[PDB]
Amino acid sequence: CPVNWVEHQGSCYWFSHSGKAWAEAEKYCQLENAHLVVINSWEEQKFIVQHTNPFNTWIGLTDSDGSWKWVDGTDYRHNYKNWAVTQPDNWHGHELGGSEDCVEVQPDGRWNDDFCLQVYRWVCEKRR
Amino acid sequence: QVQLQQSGPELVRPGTSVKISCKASGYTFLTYWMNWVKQRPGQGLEWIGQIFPATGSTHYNEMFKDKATLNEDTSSNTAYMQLSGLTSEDTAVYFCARSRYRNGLDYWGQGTTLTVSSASTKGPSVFPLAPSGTAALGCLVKDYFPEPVTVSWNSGALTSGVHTFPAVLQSSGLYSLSSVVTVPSSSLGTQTYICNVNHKPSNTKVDKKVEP
Amino acid sequence: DIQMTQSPASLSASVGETVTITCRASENIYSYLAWYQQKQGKSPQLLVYNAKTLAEGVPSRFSGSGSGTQFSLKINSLQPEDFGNYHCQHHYDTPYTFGGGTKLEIKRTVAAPSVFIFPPSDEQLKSGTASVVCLLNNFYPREAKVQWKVDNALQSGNSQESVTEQDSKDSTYSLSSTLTLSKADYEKHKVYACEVTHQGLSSPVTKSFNR
Ligand SMILES: [Ca+2]
Ligand SMILES: [Ca+2]
Ligand SMILES: [Ca+2]
Ligand SMILES: [Cl-]
Repeated sequence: CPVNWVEHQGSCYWFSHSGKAWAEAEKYCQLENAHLVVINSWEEQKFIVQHTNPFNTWIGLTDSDGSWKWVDGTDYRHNYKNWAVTQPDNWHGHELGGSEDCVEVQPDGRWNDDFCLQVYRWVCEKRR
Repeated sequence: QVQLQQSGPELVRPGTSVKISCKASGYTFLTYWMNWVKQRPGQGLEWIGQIFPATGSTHYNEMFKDKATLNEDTSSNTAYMQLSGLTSEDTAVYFCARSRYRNGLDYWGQGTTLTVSSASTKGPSVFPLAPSGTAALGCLVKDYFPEPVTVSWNSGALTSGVHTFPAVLQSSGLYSLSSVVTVPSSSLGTQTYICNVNHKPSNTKVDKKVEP
Repeated sequence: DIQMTQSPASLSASVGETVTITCRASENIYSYLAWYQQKQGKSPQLLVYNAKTLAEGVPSRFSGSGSGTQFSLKINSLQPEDFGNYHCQHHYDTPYTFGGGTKLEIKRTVAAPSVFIFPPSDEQLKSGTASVVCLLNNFYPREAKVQWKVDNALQSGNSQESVTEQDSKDSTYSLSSTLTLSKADYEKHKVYACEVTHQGLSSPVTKSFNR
């Protein structure tokens, strides 16, 4: 992996220590030829939260365009999910977005849809 | 080359708190876990916890949740462990060690000795172990604090057959040890045997002649 | 929470021999097992991780194997730098845990101790304490037992012992046992004996004195 990335199971990961809005975080990863982390499995989920706890951390999952999509094209419906109970609930807001449309990993690792303008830590992921 | 440099030894009283540092060099400090391990005298290893400096994420052995607090100074590549409410059960060597997720501790610091004791500095009493083919004689080096004492025989001229025992911690909190040497018993009438005992923390220097 | 159990606690071997030490996890840890070497007074060094992967620069004579709950570290044709302590550790989900360690000790011929007893010095007596010292010199193997008798009454809790590391020249051990009394109780009795049991003897050895 490149300098200051973490190699794990054929992927390289970069963990921020500061926050961006979801789309700014995804744009940052794309400029690193990466994407916001796409969590493909329980094993990857455990790896991610070991490193991100206890901050809400953006991952590459969003329903901004009308349904749940992973930023790298991974099929959402059929694949690994780790939603917290009663999530996603699409909570309606105003100041940080009209509705919760971007996914964060909670301290317990479970996923929550949140407002896309929340300034959270993020993780980039690309293949080694 | 990967190097983990720990702060120096500590000797403190119970109920105090101590901060041990581990300065990392030769790799990207941010992308590895820094682990802390405890090893009590003569015992196996115990894992205290670990921190991931890039995020500050920490994971502890629950046995140490009240005892140890880990943090990191990103600007100086330094990991810290605070140990609080100290008691004599915290007396141990503490190591920092680098790891990747679900991987071994691949590089270790040199260790930091921590001694927790309410004992005060005290020089040893040196008593002869008097001899009476092979004769044994020695010196009992009793009730000193802290470690270490040094013992030599005939000012370092006599090394063969010398055994200086590891100190034992007595119930008083003071240490005791003995140093013995075996010599031909035909040398006892003629040759003088002196144990030289130096306890630099108390500026104690004893040259005890050990006579039959 | 995973318990790691290592065996044997101690293993005596010679340079050029092959030895195997084992580690058992209380639950499945797949291949997430590391082995460390630790020399006296030094920090541990990783030998093996992921149960069988040699760490950088570790000699090929070291071989890790196993998965699940049963693991082994084998050292083919031991070298003199291989003596020391070996530790296993799972590196599965945190918290990591370690085995209790295995001491790889230098084998040599059986040697029964020479035993010596030392009365308290006059100097020490003048301070109100009396230490009686029993010395077991240059013996092998390490296991030894000292029993203190004071006028034939076997003692308990008033003695402490210390054992050297293996001698750098002849690989033996020596042991010091100290019986500590006040001056009062010390001359409340007359015969002071330490009785020594070591497997290289053909019966217990007693050195004694009185006054
Ligand atoms: Ca992934
Ligand atoms: Ca939504
Ligand atoms: Ca939500
Ligand atoms: Cl507004």
